[PDB]
Amino acid sequence: SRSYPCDEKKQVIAECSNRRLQEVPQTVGKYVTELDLSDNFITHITNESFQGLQNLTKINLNHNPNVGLNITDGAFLNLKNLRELLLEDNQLPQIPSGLPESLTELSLIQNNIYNITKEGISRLINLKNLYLAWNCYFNKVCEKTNIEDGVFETLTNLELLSLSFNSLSHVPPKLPSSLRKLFLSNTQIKYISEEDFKGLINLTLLDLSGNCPRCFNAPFPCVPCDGGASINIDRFAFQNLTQLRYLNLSSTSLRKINAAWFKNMPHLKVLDLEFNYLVGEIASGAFLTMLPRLEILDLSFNYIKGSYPQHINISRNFSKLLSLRALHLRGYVFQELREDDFQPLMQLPNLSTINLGINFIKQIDFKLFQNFSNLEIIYLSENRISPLDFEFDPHSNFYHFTRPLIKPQCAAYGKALDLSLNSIFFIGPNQFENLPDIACLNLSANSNAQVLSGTEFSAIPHVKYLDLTNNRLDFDNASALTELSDLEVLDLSYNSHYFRIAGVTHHLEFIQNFTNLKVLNLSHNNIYTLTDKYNLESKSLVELVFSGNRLDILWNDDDNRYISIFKGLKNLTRLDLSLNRLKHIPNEAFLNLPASLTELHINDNMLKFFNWTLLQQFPRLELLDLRGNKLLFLTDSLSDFTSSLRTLLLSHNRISHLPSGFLSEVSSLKHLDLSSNLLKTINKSALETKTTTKLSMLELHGNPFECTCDIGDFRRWMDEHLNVKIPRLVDVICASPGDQRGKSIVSLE
Amino acid sequence: SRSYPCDEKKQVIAECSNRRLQEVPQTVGKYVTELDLSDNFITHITNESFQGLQNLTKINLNHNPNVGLNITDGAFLNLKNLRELLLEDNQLPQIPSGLPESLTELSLIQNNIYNITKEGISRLINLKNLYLAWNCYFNKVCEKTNIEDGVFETLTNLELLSLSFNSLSHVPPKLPSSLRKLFLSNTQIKYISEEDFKGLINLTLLDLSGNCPRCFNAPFPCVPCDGGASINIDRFAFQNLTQLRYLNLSSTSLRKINAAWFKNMPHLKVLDLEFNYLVGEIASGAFLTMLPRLEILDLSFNYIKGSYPQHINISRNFSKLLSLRALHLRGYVFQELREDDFQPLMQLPNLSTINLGINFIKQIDFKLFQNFSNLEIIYLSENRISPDFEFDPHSNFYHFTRPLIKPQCAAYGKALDLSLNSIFFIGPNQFENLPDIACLNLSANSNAQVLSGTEFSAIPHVKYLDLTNNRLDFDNASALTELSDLEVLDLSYNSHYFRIAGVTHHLEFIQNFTNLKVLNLSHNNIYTLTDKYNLESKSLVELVFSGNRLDILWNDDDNRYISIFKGLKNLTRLDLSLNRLKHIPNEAFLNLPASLTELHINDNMLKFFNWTLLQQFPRLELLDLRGNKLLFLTDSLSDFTSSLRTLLLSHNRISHLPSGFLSEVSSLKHLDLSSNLLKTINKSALTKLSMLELHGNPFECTCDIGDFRRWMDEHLNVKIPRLVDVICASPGDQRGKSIVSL
Ligand SMILES: *[C@@H]1O[C@H](CO)[C@@H](O[C@@H]2O[C@H](CO)[C@@H](O[C@@H]3O[C@H](CO)[C@@H](O)[C@H](O)[C@@H]3O)[C@H](O)[C@H]2NC(C)=O)[C@H](O)[C@H]1NC(C)=O
Ligand SMILES: *[C@@H]1O[C@H](CO)[C@@H](O[C@@H]2O[C@H](CO)[C@@H](O[C@@H]3O[C@H](CO)[C@@H](O)[C@H](O)[C@@H]3O)[C@H](O)[C@H]2NC(C)=O)[C@H](O)[C@H]1NC(C)=O
Ligand SMILES: *[C@@H]1O[C@H](CO)[C@@H](O[C@@H]2O[C@H](CO)[C@@H](O[C@@H]3O[C@H](CO)[C@@H](O)[C@H](O)[C@@H]3O)[C@H](O)[C@H]2NC(C)=O)[C@H](O)[C@H]1NC(C)=O
Ligand SMILES: *[C@@H]1O[C@H](CO)[C@@H](O[C@@H]2O[C@H](CO)[C@@H](O[C@@H]3O[C@H](CO)[C@@H](O)[C@H](O)[C@@H]3O)[C@H](O)[C@H]2NC(C)=O)[C@H](O)[C@H]1NC(C)=O
Ligand SMILES: *[C@@H]1O[C@H](CO)[C@@H](O[C@@H]2O[C@H](CO)[C@@H](O)[C@H](O)[C@H]2NC(C)=O)[C@H](O)[C@H]1NC(C)=O
Ligand SMILES: *[C@@H]1O[C@H](CO)[C@@H](O[C@@H]2O[C@H](CO)[C@@H](O)[C@H](O)[C@H]2NC(C)=O)[C@H](O)[C@H]1NC(C)=O
Ligand SMILES: CCCCCc1cc2c(CCCCN)cccc2nc1N
Ligand SMILES: CCCCCc1cc2c(CCCCN)cccc2nc1N
Ligand SMILES: *[C@@H]1O[C@H](CO)[C@@H](O)[C@H](O)[C@H]1NC(C)=O
Ligand SMILES: *[C@@H]1O[C@H](CO)[C@@H](O)[C@H](O)[C@H]1NC(C)=O
Ligand SMILES: *[C@@H]1O[C@H](CO)[C@@H](O)[C@H](O)[C@H]1NC(C)=O
Ligand SMILES: *[C@@H]1O[C@H](CO)[C@@H](O)[C@H](O)[C@H]1NC(C)=O
Ligand SMILES: *[C@@H]1O[C@H](CO)[C@@H](O)[C@H](O)[C@H]1NC(C)=O
Repeated sequence: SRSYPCDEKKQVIAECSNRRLQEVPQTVGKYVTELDLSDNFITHITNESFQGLQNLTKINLNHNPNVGLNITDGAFLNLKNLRELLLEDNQLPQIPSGLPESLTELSLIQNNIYNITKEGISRLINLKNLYLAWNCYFNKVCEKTNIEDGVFETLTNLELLSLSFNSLSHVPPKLPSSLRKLFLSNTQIKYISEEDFKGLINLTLLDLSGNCPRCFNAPFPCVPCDGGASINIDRFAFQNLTQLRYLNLSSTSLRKINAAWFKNMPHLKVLDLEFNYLVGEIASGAFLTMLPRLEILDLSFNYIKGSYPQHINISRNFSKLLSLRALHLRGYVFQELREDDFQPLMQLPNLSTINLGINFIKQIDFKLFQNFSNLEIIYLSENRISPLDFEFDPHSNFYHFTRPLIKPQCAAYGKALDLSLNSIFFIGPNQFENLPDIACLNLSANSNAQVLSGTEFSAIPHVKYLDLTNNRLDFDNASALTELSDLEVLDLSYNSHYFRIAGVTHHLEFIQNFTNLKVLNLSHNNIYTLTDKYNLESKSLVELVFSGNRLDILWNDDDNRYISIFKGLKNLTRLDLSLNRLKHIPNEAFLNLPASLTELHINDNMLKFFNWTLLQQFPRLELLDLRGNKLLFLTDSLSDFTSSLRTLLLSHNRISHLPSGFLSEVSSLKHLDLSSNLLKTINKSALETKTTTKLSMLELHGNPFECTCDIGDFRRWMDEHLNVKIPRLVDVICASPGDQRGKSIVSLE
Repeated sequence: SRSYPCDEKKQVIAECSNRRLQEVPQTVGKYVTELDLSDNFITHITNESFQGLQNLTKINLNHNPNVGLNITDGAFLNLKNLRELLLEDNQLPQIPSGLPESLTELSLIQNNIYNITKEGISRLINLKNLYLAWNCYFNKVCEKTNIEDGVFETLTNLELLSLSFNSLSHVPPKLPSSLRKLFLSNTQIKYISEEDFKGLINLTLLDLSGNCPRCFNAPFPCVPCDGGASINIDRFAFQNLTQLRYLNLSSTSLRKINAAWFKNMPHLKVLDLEFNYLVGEIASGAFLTMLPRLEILDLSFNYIKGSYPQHINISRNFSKLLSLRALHLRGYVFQELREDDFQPLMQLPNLSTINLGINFIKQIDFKLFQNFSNLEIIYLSENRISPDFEFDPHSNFYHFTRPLIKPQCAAYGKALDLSLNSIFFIGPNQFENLPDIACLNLSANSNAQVLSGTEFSAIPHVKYLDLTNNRLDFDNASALTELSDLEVLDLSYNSHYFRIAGVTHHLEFIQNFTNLKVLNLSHNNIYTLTDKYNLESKSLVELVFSGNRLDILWNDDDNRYISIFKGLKNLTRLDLSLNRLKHIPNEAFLNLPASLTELHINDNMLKFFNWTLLQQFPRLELLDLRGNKLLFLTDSLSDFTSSLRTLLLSHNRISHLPSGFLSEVSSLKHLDLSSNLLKTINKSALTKLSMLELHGNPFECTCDIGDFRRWMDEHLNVKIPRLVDVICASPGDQRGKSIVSL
């Protein structure tokens, strides 16, 4: 039977999140092994709350109540199989007493716990991972964290322990030697002694970041060690961490890096040294000799304040980082990159990524990149290159964003060069001389206003994916970009600047001159007028994104010119016409859409009416997205007009009535979205059929249902069609009558 | 009493526009002089739609039924004072028969009327103006316009006649010589004979634009005359048009201008010559010696296709344009503008606007603007300088009629607009040799620099500075301080660097201006600042801070911005819209300046509001909390303020109005409670009140509402806009109805 109020499934997982629930549901399936109740309004947990759910291994209770959680002594003690328990963001004032001995993972991130004690933790001898971070931090009103001596030593299976963003003052003593990962970032620990990590011969991660932070231009309330001194690490603090892979020392105000810290640290993979004062060490770097297995090195944001050196000064000793794959030098800040300045990097056999974002670089000697063994990612974004509930996510890196530097879709094609966010307002004849064979290029947001004529990319003719978004291109020549015969993806989003001017020219004819162009983005260009050729044409093109233009104007009733604007795109399967302010589509215009389409989006327009008949012309059409329009009526004979349609999206429309058979007219329909509409009911007329329906999803939330015996039939139909998934029954709600107002439609008797 | 469904006044005008009306309503005030039914769903009009309203001078039925309008003969012919009748955009297939003799103003703009007959027109002998434009145009399905011979010679009081955007072929013969203004744009009239206008000796305006149009890059379906040829104007076509003030020959494919066309028209004020092929004529141009009283000349978009000349070629004969005030030369298209290129224009005494928009100029000798008599507006926007229906039938078709520079900037003095170029930084000499610019636009140049107190030294008297839509690097606390007279600064849309935590953002310079009055930091995405976390000014009167991240700046774990605005000691107007505020910390709200009269926190996400804090804002007059998620109102409003005249609360979630909220609301004139969740209004809640807005609420229309219905009827001094939209949610029988209809 239809579970409630949780969406249940096998993988047995109850998904009961974000549901305005005020108590723990007692109507949960008893085979459930994992239960997600995050983001609810639950305020009390007692021993009665999971009475029948003894089969539970995982409970999530983060963010309860959503806009503190009173949990009773021993409330979960009976859950003999409970292993993972998530209590984040719950204003707990202490570790709840009497937690079950069977727990392996516990997270108390983002509470008010300032006392960690034997009574709460020491019995939990099976803990693999303990998360206690972010309980006292910044200007939060909270106390220094008291850690009862030995609380952790009974935890002889503890693999992870995280205490970051608490005021600790010292590494706690008596840590179990089972530790693999220790996070102590922003714990206000000024000094590290030789005893602090003495027996942690299995550690692979240590995070001492944010202790003695560098506070200039801090995006948070930041207090430095006195005088802005550096963290102080004893020469022997890492003597026995021979398993260390990851070390984070970002924002510890280091001027000097002791080579001997790495003496017995032969597996170090990742060394994070952001937001220190290391410009000097970058020019000498004894320590670099100690790290020939290091793969990622991050020296970002060590700029000296107020200084703008002509050049970056990299020590010869970078040449010893022989396993280096990625070097991050954001925010060093310098004027000019010369070939000689990167000599020490040129022979590193596996250095694939070099990242120079946000250095305010004015000039680069591009030929230098050829001399490298094999750069795959040249990231120069954000420079000054001109022509030739709570703010921070406690589960993320705090000092840098973790997404890929270049979109993967682009980088897969080959070597990439990103010059986004510079002032390259114009591509000169030699701008791309001496580059490697670039497959992926990003020039987004250079305020580029030029006329691309067919020669500007000649020096790098094999670009397969080109990003020219957020420029101001002047499409005044029909040969534009044609020197890129291999081109497969082209993004021209956000170049409206000239497109919006009726009087200037707009030539899109070059689209035809490409044999392998598969994807094209013309979104948010405000396209309403083109010169000479009113048609887009390509034999290769599979996908055109045309959202945010003015098809309203292009297909107005007094203008025939653009009636076939898309017909010439013979191979097209995917078309996005969202955000074109369409009030009505002329039938000839619609019939002139490519018959090859499988996926058509006309969402978020203003359609009042949709000629359904016209689907006869679209035999391969699988998906149709009309969400967010003004639609009033559905055709009563839809199966007459398509037999390919698998997905139909109609949410946020003005449909108040279904025609008979609709749900069974189908017949390839598997997903039908009728949410946020005006349906007051579903009559048995719509439920009639002679055929087996194959519908697997039907979306109904957001409809103002009439909750009387007048709706029993649909309710019946729901019981007799468990196979049809219907999401968020708690949101499929009665508008009326009074007694029923607010309840799910599934819970009226 | 309360009019329904219209909104009546003597300021005697019944505003009945856009109220979803199915037919002309019987319930209009009998003393109404002007009635606006435009944008309703009316489909039929007859001899008894207006029966009681014999005192009506104006009717507006434009755009009905709003998504054809059947009008019977004589439907209107009882209305004996009826002077102005607007019937635009109604799908009328013929002029209606039986219109009153009394008519002076008739618009039938945008219908389906292709016969202009004596039957419809000739009896209307008092017509002053007749609009018939846009009935057959572009690829519309429509027929050539048949104009019955002499149809207009009955109309011997006719002042303006408009026939644009109709297929005419020839100027109609037999036109009343009462005409001052004749609009024949886009009427396919390829030939202008000596006879066509000979009679009309009182013409002040003639529009022959778009006949033999220049079709390259047309924003509409465009049919050139054959071989793209020029309109044919006969030597003596304008011989007797001695009163002409306005002449529009835009897009008539002229290559040559006959100087003697202007011989007998020495009072010509405004001459429009856009979208022609007049580059040759611009360089030589006899006709320029024949325009002694001309004020406005537009020669925009005469570019030669494919052409990119080094310099503009301006005939010496421009020096005869002695009364010239404005010269428009958009889209001529040339590379460089030199001093010697503009010598002919320099001695003109009243030339105050030069417009060089959209010319693709790469370089400019700025010193030349100085040697002019008195430029007030130097407009160079959009260049390449480095360091139902589409068109409105009531606007000009070839250009925009908005001012070039915002008048709030131009008022201060000589203005220079370099917007939408590529001046990505301001070098040390960018502004040498300029006039004393008072108003300066640099919007949208992708400017990435660190302004530092010296970049505007050469034009230190700027008072309104627009740097919107750049990417400024605010890394120096002396930024802009050279402009000590600055009164307006617009830094909207420079979020490029603000959005990056790791770069610095210095906003200290604000305090360093003694006369800064208005500052706009909107849509900068500001969530972090460097060293100085506070904005301060002793002068600043207004700060716009919408589109930033006060949700972050005032979040609970950070105290640093708790006083971000308090040092704006003089501030009366503050705008914190669009800052994603879920809540505002009490101390933060208390630290907003005490001198505030006007505060907007609209379009945020506020779930609650501490009304008690208003006790500390003794001058606050307007409080604007629209578009939030507020769930409740204080019952104790009179205790927290005695200043507030306007309170705006639409688009929230308030479901109960507190007792003593109307009966006590001591200073409060205007209360906008529309689009909330009110289901009824308790008699407990029932005043300096004059406006009260309630549309959009889901009212239960069952008895009591009645007490409130009473209330309305008893205080009519409380205006309640949009009675038609104050609509019942329940029960089923009332669903569509105004609460007032029960
Ligand atoms: C200092 O540097 C260390 C090592 O680079 C950073 O450690 C990484 O911290 C992140 C953020 O918590 C961890 O990400 C999370 O991992 C889990 C487990 O797979 C995943 O479920 C989450 O969605 C999230 O990705 C990351 O695993 C961890 N790295 C390793 C190797 O364990 C640390 O965050 C840095 N400290 C600060 C304050 O930035
Ligand atoms: C301009 O248009 C293109 C084409 O739509 C946009 O690129 C496409 O973006 C979609 C995301 O909407 C990508 O699909 C996603 O791929 C991931 C990766 O495996 C998958 O996990 C997601 O569920 C989703 O399917 C698609 O890969 C991507 N295509 C390409 C060629 O990059 C582009 O983002 C648009 N540009 C702008 C500026 O908005
Ligand atoms: C060709 O040039 C002529 C002369 O400049 C243009 O004349 C102007 O046309 C506009 C648009 O109809 C008139 O504006 C309207 O005037 C009324 C009256 O006050 C006002 O209520 C409207 O809202 C609108 O402003 C304007 O008065 C008229 N100029 C004169 C002196 O009568 C004409 O539009 C041009 N033709 C084309 C096709 O662009
Ligand atoms: C940045 O903020 C300033 C100040 O708010 C904005 O300029 C102001 O814009 C308003 C319109 O929102 C102007 O008010 C209008 O004035 C006219 C003219 O008398 C009146 O008819 C209108 O009803 C309204 O009151 C205001 O004068 C103008 N202020 C100044 C000093 O120019 C500005 O638009 C904002 N910038 C951007 C890019 O959004
Ligand atoms: C090209 O550069 C632009 C600017 O860096 C990239 O845009 C960013 O992309 C990520 C992922 O989509 C977004 O989260 C950021 O919002 C974008 N920044 C801006 C300013 O828009 C773009 O992704 C890069 N393109 C490729 C193909 O790698
Ligand atoms: C400075 O230049 C910009 C760009 O030309 C002007 O912005 C236009 O202003 C009008 C009237 O407010 C708007 O309707 C347009 O949409 C604006 N265009 C753009 C691209 O933003 C701006 O008004 C000019 N500033 C001054 C002070 O005159
Ligand atoms: C890496 C972040 C550096 C932020 C400070 C900062 C430094 C800048 C520099 C380097 C320091 C020069 C100071 N005169 C040059 C140009 C623009 C500069 N803009 C900035 N916002
Ligand atoms: C004023 C409208 C002119 C539109 C055509 C147009 C012409 C342009 C020119 C002049 C044409 C020269 C062709 N090499 C130069 C630079 C950019 C140009 N960009 C354009 N969009
Ligand atoms: C397009 O650009 C090429 C290269 O500049 C040029 O030779 C060709 O003339 C251009 N096309 C047009 C129509 O100007
Ligand atoms: C049609 O699309 C397929 C798949 O992308 C592609 O392989 C083929 O090149 C396309 N057809 C043409 C004529 O380019
Ligand atoms: C759909 O379009 C066809 C022809 O293009 C037309 O005959 C039919 O009337 C239209 N149907 C609807 C319901 O508008
Ligand atoms: C601001 O710029 C000025 C002049 O360009 C320079 O003298 C001054 O040092 C700058 N201030 C800072 C803190 O860099
Ligand atoms: C405060 O505002 C008023 C209005 O502009 C102004 O007259 C006064 O000078 C300002 N105060 C100061 C100290 O500038």
